[PDB]
Amino acid sequence: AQNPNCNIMIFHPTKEEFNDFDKYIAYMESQGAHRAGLAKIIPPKEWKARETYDNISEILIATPLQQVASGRAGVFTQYHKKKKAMTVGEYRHLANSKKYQTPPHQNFEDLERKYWKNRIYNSPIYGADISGSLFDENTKQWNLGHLGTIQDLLEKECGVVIEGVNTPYLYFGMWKTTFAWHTEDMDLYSINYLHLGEPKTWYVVPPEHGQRLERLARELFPGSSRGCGAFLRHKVALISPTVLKENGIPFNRITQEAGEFMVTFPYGYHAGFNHGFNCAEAINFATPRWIDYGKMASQCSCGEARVTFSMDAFVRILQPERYDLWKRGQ
Ligand SMILES: [NH3+]NC(=O)CCCc1nn[nH]n1
Ligand SMILES: [Cl-]
Ligand code: NI
Ligand SMILES: [Zn+2]
Repeated sequence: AQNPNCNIMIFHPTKEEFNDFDKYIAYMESQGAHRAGLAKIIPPKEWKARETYDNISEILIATPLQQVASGRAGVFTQYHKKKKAMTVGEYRHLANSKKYQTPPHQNFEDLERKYWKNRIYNSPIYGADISGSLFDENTKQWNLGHLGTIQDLLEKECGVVIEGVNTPYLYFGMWKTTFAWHTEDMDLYSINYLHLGEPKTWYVVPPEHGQRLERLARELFPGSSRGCGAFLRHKVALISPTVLKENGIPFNRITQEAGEFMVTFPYGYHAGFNHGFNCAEAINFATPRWIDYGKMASQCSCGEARVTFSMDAFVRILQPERYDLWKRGQ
């Protein structure tokens, strides 16, 4: 059995290996990468996403979100407070201001320590889920806007055409910007490219151990749990590595730097934070191996988790017994 300890694996594909995306995902899985829930992919030296990032400042962040915490340093929720629009240039300036800039620090571990110690006492602002792409149209390899769609995967595996589209999203982050513990919608894969700026630290629970995290989460956020049987899909709960370790939860951590891809695997819970101003691009995707995860994915039907158009078809086809309840929640 490959990668039995579920370690995060790091890959260095050659330019030839970088041609066929699906083939490389399958290769990583042949090596046990999925057991971790997350893998890093360092592109070959010959590859670039686009020529420069000199011309990005006029992108609009129509609804920046201020992430306001409640709870305790290691066990907290965050709510997103809507802010007035601003451009990416304006946002970069804000991220670099004295109020929001990354403190002095010795290394990634010192900064991680500062994050967990102090995150709750600040409310960073971020740009999330902005439809768009920063890949040049002439980038043929690992262009997140040119992957096979999940609708086409489903049609190829199961035989039925469905409505829906699948496009990438941009994220503009700053110091302490946080992504809460979650799996993807319908336990899909995600791919994630860090275009520019400071790192993003990730935490991940092996898929085979995801229920352990769910059990702990229900214990640590009891009101939330009573509210919804799948409340982690609300994407608001944070649990620190110290707390996870105290509770015996299997996990791993890694830091992504500019120019690196991260793949999350079906049912791999993940969370993390940004070190400073950055821009990332992400999209969900599927493979044949996903289908059985999609059929078994939990769903939030309490109403809090988000209206999702492309999701409808996935629930309708893969989870017909749950469909009507899920839809009432939409
Ligand atoms: N699935 N990918 C993730 O959950 C991380 C997405 C990129 C991100 N960066 N800050 N919040 N989100
Ligand atoms: Cl700090
Ligand atoms: Ni995610
Ligand atoms: Zn819910």
